[PDB]
Amino acid sequence: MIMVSGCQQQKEETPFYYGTWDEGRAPGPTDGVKSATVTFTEDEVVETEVMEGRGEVQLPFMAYKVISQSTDGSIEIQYLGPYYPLKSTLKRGENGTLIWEQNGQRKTMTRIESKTGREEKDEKSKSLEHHHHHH
Repeated sequence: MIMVSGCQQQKEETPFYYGTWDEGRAPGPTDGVKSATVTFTEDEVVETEVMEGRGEVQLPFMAYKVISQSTDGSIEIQYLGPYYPLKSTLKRGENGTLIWEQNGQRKTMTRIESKTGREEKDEKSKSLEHHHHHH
């Protein structure tokens, strides 16, 4: 018998960075939210942190521009807003993850399974905050 080979290529776009990623590490102080998820939108990035008693809370969306890009390898982007001059690096990871590098820190993000062919709208919440989950 034989194993039927086949690979082809997708003409439909598949951006490896697009989606929702889990930053579900260990929590911190009052401003150290239990978990976080990052949502990548069209030209804006939306951060979400899951707060005890509040649930998922979406932060003010940050605009980004693509400086350099690959079809599937690494991506170089720069933010817009109060934190615009600091660019970030993105790379593909193992299993199906995204490697987010910022400030010299290397973060491995896992992709959550959602929007699998279903409209999922963002939420808008204005929070007066200075929360900083950090190492």
